[PDB]
Amino acid sequence: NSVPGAPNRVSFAKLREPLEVPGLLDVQTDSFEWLIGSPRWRESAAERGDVNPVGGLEEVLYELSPIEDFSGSMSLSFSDPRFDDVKAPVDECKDKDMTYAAPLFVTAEFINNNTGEIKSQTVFMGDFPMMTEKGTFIINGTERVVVSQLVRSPGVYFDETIDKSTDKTLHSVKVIPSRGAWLEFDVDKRDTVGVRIDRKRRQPVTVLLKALGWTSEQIVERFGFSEIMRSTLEKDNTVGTDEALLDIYRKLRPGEPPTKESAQTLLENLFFKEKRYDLARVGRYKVNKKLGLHVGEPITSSTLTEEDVVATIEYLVRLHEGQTTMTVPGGVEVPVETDDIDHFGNRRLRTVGELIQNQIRVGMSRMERVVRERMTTQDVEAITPQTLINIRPVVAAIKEFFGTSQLSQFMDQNNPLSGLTHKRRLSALGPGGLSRERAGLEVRDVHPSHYGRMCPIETPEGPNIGLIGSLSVYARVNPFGFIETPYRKVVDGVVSDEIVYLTADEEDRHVVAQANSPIDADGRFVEPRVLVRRKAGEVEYVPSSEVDYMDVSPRQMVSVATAMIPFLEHDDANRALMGANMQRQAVPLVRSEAPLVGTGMELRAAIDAGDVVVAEESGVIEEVSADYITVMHDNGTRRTYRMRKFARSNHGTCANQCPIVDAGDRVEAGQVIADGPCTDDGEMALGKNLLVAIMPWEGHNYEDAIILSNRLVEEDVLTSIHIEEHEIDARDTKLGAEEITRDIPNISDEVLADLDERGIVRIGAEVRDGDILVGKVTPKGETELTPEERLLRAIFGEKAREVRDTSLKVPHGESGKVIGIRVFSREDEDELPAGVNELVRVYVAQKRKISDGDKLAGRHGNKGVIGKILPVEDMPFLADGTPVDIILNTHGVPRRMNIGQILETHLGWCAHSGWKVDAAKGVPDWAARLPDELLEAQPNAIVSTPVFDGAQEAELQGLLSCTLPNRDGDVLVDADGKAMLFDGRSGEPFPYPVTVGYMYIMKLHHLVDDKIHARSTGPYSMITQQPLGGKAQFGGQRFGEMECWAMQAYGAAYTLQELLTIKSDDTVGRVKVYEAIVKGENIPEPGIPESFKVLLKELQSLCLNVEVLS
Amino acid sequence: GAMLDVNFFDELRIGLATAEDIRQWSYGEVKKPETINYRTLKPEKDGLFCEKIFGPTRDWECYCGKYKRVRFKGIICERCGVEVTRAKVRRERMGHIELAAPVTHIWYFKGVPSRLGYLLDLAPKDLEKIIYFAAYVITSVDEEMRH
Amino acid sequence: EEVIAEHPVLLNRAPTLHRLGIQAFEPMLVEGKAIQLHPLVCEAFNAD
Amino acid sequence: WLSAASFQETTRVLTDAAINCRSDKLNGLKENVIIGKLIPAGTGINRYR
Amino acid sequence: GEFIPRPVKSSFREGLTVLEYFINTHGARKGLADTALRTADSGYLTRRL
Amino acid sequence: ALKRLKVVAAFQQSGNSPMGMVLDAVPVIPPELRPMVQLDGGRFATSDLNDLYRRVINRNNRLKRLIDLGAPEIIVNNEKRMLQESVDALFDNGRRGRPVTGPGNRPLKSLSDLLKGKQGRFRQNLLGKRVDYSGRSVIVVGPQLKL
DNA sequence: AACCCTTTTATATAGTATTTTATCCTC
DNA sequence: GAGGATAAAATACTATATCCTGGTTAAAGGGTT
RNA sequence: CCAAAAGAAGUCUUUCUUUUGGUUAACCAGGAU
Ligand SMILES: [Mg+2]
Ligand SMILES: [Zn+2]
Repeated sequence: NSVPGAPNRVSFAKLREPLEVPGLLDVQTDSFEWLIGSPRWRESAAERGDVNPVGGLEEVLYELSPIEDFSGSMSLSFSDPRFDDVKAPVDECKDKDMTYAAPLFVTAEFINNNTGEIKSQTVFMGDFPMMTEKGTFIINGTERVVVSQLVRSPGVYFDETIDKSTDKTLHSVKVIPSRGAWLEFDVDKRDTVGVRIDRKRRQPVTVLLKALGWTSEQIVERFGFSEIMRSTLEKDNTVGTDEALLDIYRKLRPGEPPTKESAQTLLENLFFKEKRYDLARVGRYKVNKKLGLHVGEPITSSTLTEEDVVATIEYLVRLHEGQTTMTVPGGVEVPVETDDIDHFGNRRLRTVGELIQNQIRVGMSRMERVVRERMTTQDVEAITPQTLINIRPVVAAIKEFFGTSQLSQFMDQNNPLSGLTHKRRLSALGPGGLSRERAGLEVRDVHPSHYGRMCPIETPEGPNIGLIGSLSVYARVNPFGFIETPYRKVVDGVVSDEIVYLTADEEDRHVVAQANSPIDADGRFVEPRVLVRRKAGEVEYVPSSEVDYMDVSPRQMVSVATAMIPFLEHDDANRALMGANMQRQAVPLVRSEAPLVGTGMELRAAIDAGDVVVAEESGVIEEVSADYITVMHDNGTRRTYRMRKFARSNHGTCANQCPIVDAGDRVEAGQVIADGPCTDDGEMALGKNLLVAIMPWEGHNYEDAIILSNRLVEEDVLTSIHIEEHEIDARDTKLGAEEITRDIPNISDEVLADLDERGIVRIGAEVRDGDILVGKVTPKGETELTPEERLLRAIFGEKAREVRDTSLKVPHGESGKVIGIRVFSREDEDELPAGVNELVRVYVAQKRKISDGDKLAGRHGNKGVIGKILPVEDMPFLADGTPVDIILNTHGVPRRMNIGQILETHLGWCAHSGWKVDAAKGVPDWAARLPDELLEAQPNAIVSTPVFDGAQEAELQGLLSCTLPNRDGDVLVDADGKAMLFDGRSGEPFPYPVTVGYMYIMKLHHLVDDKIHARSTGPYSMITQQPLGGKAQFGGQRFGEMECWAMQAYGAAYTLQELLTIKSDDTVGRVKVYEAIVKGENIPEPGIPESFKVLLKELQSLCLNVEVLS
Repeated sequence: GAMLDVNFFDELRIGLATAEDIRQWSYGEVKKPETINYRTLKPEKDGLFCEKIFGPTRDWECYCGKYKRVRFKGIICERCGVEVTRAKVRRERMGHIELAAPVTHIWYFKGVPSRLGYLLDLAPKDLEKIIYFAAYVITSVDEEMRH
Repeated sequence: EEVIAEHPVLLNRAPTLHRLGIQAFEPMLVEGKAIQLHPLVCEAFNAD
Repeated sequence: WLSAASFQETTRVLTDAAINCRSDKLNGLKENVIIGKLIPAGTGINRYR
Repeated sequence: GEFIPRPVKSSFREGLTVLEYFINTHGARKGLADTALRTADSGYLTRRL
Repeated sequence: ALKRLKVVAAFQQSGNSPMGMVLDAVPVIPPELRPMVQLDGGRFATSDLNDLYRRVINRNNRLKRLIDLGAPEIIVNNEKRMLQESVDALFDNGRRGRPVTGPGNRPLKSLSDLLKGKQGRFRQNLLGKRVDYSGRSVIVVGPQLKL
């Protein structure tokens, strides 16, 4: 609606949306440009948090400096991080295997505290990787993505449990810091508030309380209101700061010398010092908020203070007593309650910037350690900042982050939606998070605080279910990492347009209504009773006077992938989850087609995915070609956009781009100027519209199978292009001189026909499995000083000619044209990894059609492999002779509760034939609220039904009742939506009408060509002589432990013996059985498997005398 | 009983292995932390891949190459010491390392219940102190001379 | 086609929960790359 | 001890068997499968074999 | 596990509202996670038996 | 006493002696079961047991040299302790103390780890195997077939 | 200026089994 | 008041279905040749 | 057990003789039923 050039897609939406969807990649870009401190982020923070704008690098450096020795006679400080221009643009970085990064310079200043001689320098701090405009990093040529992590916020967490013996409540607290020790108070069977400092052992709270310097009289003066505390104090045991300190010291130190002052050195070092204990800003904020401590003042320091600990103890005791509100001196009163660790006010988000910040922090920590170790050894009055700065740890940390982390993953580039969804992912598992095989069912559930902040539908189906989710459409992240949502605030029953962003707690306090509520054109609800959400997520009917807020719209709780399923409210959650997860597996097809019935989210997702070319500035087109577009801006300047033609993606698909503008058209800023892999004029198009019938047919569409027409193969409707990449390199080696050449030993000429004058195959030459792509030979080694031979090489001049052809061969089960050859070389001063002289890369392309066993799917979780592909003549055809394209089985629809597809089918037909509502004498009742411009549509019209505000059943029925004829005065589909089909195979009409329509089906990336495999004999493993595994080598199918029980149950002993002896690892039985088969003899008897002898040797290697008797 | 096994099989007895049995299995001693020479791609001598200890790396060939034919069999080269035979013997011949000081077996010490402790009636803590050189132990005391 | 006549072949689908997860069938050549399974054994294999 | 070692707790089973010097008679279905013999069930028993 | 007293009052033919769909997702995900854990446990139990 | 009598009677009834718990020689598995293979570019792929054997042999040779050369008892005890730890890491890595890690800060596989777990010898290689004359593929519906 | 050696706190529970240790009972 | 006996807690070890594919496999310092 | 080279015979392309050469693992991640 706002894009300059967009297709006109009419919508059934009734409501109006006050807020336009934000930038879908804002999370990544706005969390990175904070790390570097760009001017754009500074401006954004100015209109919000101008009090203290400081980037991540500034924070790390100013937490690091000053670096001083023990004597305090010299200091080193850092300041003013600075970035230069990127070394090379994105395309060159991706082409030449160059990481995309920019130089980093900082100002290192050294000051001598006994001479006043200052030495300032600009020190180079390494090459810092930079984020592209699409939210991806480019590391070693590959495009990687850093995932956001859901972690538990640091702070104080109270909780309650029940004891088996006492049968009474037991309360506990825990102060979990960021990079610090833990102190856990609690209350057990006999009333004894007990600390567990640093998870060592229980003690009375009085010991710690006194160690801080509190008199027993003071202890009973303040905490003298709980029987628990009075009992603990009156029976504590010891008294005196030194005595309690010594007790704590014994508890902490493992029988170390009981030095009194060491007690302080530990007590203050572990908690109150600002080097080993940190709460960060989020931790301090949460602690202050929970305990109602100093609020007016802002953050000034983050380290535990005695006031916080004593307030925590008071909070715990009062919670155990039964009170419901507390006030601490010098602070506001706060309610007394337990805390839930699954609440979204307690689960914060570490984004791409805050994750890089931690690695830079550890790198700077190692640099500081090296600096303060080198400070003393290097002579004084000879020290300059350049000398002490060891940069290797920092670059090592930055380099090991983006190669060996579970939060930095290869971008999923199956299609634009795959990448777009990958960038907006929140993973609960990773370094610092839970594990996939250790998490219970209480963390995989959907908390009622996720509404609008994380989609409840989209999530993995396997064992990751609940641990990985996707950020909702309108959600953002505030500075502390807590996700927010926009709400439209209602004042005195008047629904204003003041959008306010709230987090989980604020939403908890207030009452929130629904977006799809009867607004009466003046911001006033029609009826007083409207569904609302109360504090704990309870749903109730409240009179329309207590409501505080409303949702900005429906479609606020769903993510990008789930917002593209039409008629979502008619599908069950189980099927909607599958339908959403299967839209990111669809393969890009050669020719794309946008759906007839969508949801209006396709355009925005396509534009924000970044797979299209958008006119940067308005102008007029000068030249258009399949390779480039030239745009003449209004003021002289001309800009040329290049196209990605047949480029491979991370998952082996095609990445075509084609212009959609003419040589005379005038473009406008923000307009789409070139399509992408899965786009049709700027809108996402993952599949095709097919004419579908819903009948069972001869049992070929039995048990989730599908039947297709042969037309879809003849017309290349579902054809796709796949590209494979092969690499080989030349390396020095100690022997030296690895060469790429045609001269290969033991190779004839018929197998060297395609190779060109210097090895590599020719472009356009079709290859088969086993062929050679790059000829390469390496030294045979085995340098042997044979008298006659060696004396000839030395003086006579005989050459070595020791070669071993380690050529590049196309692996098993591959073929296709060679479309691209990219050859590097050390001669042309190309940048290669050390010790590599040459690098050759060959691309092989295949064009795959749809075939039996290929996996298809719709948008409603209706998957299924292709059972059969019938010829065009023997398919059910309409009265006018039109065959149907696909047949789906009836029995799967009503049982799985995804009736939405049927609705889509119906609407598809009305979108295909076109309709015209006859408002001759008043518009019909059912079309009373149907937006004008929908009272008539032309054939092949494109409509849209937003996810939770769309076409009603009455409107669908009405539209079905009035629809245009095809060519003559024939209406093929009646008012019920069903048409009379003819049996194309026997000729007789089917006795009853069938449901026909148009459905949008996609082609999943689970093709049979990659699944089929067979083996008779082949490679065998080395340690144990069992066959290999996998299709690439050859390998055999595993005959596991569970398949052996079935054979034993059958009683088949000989089959099991032959399977486990002469088919897997009887080294002589294999050859003997092969010879017996080829010679027609009887199969011989098995021997002993080799793995048993390997086991005996392994047991003997453990000093166990395993012997076999007789 | 059967050594390499021809598949007539009565029992599979297991037991502890004494140093004498360990030296009986071994065909030689490994006394050098060398694996392969990366200039001729041939195993080092007295290393973890020594051809004299574990056998030839190629069918019917010795280290010095004085013998390369099938006619030579079961004869140990007097120069290199490698026995001329098939290469599969490299899957069957074991070595041994002669420790300069005794060492305990972890299975019988760390594993719960500590079976060295039950045999000697020592708690795991003190036993761990003794074997890792953190405390002394009185291995004998003479009562006749005592009083 | 002369060789495979009356030569059984064992078909198996994992997980093999029970005995009838492995069954012997007489093979017959077909066009395509997918194995064709009789509809009445799907309950035994538990194979949709 | 072979079947027990292959079921669970390989280390504990192996160490206690070594201490006890246990001898295995190879009479179970699992042991015969491990050592590559004909299981004593169904078609592998003497009556039919 | 306790019932929501609301309750959901629309059939999937008419189409649920936003809140009803949200409160349905609870049971949906509970069932899926239960299924996964159940298949794992059944495999282990059969192995022991 | 009941717990102790188990091991005591175990060592009493049989002719074996408990002395097998304390080692004097360490056996070395044949090379073919811990192979190192050539990856193109002059690279080698070790078996992860060569590292542990080299760690044992280095300490053993160092201790032997320090004993023959003569040295104070403290250094000899330290070397013997490190040899004990090296042998323990060889037989069962990580059971006591910090696991010995190779490149990438990943623990090494000891001899015990070859037999324990779902990926151990017993369960993975002896009870189940990969076999010849096998294929796999996607299944479709065959309504025209006989049962 | 290039080899050889060396070395580098948490989202889990559930079940059982053995060693402290801490306190209570008995003489 | 001292010693033995029994609860308690405190740690130590074991286990958690099947199958497939794709990306990596060290650097830094000291001593020596 | 395969590949390359040379020699002989015949067939118009197979056989015989001699020489040379001639397979991995472990982790992490992502999917499927
Ligand atoms: Mg299935
Ligand atoms: Zn020799």
